[PDB]
Amino acid sequence: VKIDVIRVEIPEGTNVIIGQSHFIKTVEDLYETLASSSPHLKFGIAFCEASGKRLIRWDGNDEELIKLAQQTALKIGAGHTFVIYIKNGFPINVLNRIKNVEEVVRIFAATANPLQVLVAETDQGRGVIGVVDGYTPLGIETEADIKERKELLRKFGYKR
Amino acid sequence: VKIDVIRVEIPEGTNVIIGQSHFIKTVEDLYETLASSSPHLKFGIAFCEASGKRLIRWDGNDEELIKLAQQTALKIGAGHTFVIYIKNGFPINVLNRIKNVEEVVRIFAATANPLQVLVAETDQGRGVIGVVDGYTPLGIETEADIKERKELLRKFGYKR
Amino acid sequence: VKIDVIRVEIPEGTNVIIGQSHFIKTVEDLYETLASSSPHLKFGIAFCEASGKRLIRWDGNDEELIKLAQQTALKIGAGHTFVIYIKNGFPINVLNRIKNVEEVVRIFAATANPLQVLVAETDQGRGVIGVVDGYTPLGIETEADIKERKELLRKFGYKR
Repeated sequence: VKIDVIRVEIPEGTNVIIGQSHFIKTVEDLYETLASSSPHLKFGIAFCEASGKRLIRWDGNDEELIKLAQQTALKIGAGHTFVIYIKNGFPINVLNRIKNVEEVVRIFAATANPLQVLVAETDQGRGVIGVVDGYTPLGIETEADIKERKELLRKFGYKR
Repeated sequence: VKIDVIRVEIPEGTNVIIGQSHFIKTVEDLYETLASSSPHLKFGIAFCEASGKRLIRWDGNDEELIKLAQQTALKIGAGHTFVIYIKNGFPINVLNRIKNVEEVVRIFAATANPLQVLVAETDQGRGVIGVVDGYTPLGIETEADIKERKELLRKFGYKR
Repeated sequence: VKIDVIRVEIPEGTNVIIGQSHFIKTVEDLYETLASSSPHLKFGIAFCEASGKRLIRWDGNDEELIKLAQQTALKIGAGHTFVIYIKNGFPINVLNRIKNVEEVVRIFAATANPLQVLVAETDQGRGVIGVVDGYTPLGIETEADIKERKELLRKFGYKR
């Protein structure tokens, strides 16, 4: 089987979340859970209908993010894949909501780092076999590094 | 590393859910959560014990669905893989219950579309690297399309 | 694309849990949920920071398990991969907690069986495409086998 490496565009200030789902109700459910997560979250959603007209189904409240979602979904081109781009918010704000959508099967990635999606192609179609999120590890953090990452979260206001 | 493309049989009227789990308790836990999801759901469960006797463990309340699960589990042949076939009900009815089963590690697919499971084989055994769920996208839906899918969900009573 | 077969070391009496996450807060959150899951659970955590200094971030309450986690994370070498080793406890005790951590994207495996992590190589770095958990199935269990596994769970005390 052939394996393609797909580069996912991630404009500055955005985060992308890519996963797998089923049933066209995926779109409205994702739209709804994201809209009720915060009044200021900006998002775009794309879902690959795997049968029938096989159309990229979409929705959201930000056209720029919607178009980015449609593009990435097309590049991947794997049936039942869904893509979400968000701005003015972070993946941790909505990751659990997404995992909890009844249509959602799994999530492949949630990141803002350079991202590649690995796609296998067969005689039937395309399927996601994984992703390359960011770079490989260079070393083990020290006590000084630990102190620094702890101060970071406290500075951002995530932890006390 | 060799890669095999496994064809999953999905008879008309049924849906298949394939994932990964651990521990023998997987079977009874899956049986229990499906049984208490509805008094009319019909289901069959297969689990690939990956050590000891390495036997396909199974249960369910429908003989034919059990056989389908057994067959598909054998064809994938990857340790700790679980397969569920359901009828007279849909994946969205039980997908969240399955995600919440303490043994379940992840889910690979939930669909009724033609499905292929991608299996990598090594010196040790077999592992699932992904699936080809349905077909590739043929375009982007229009406003007209959007209006129709909305009516679709309302006609079937999923949304108002 | 090149696929590496990475052997994961699993000391006796321990279980390894490998997944994918995002954001440094992953370490603090995993540590916390494991710490508040049981007063006797022993654990080690490693997270592959995929940007900046690209350091293996870690924490835990058992130096041995921590080192194992760091080593395994390095061996896999895929950005944003997290590795957890637990002792004096079982995966079913904490698998749901891990799935519910807002940073966690997905889980690749939770087991004590011989484990191989399949890693895809690209010009950007490494990514996990799957795992080989244990061995392939040898056959289908019988009615007698079903009675035995049911009795086994009663003996352990998981079911009545």
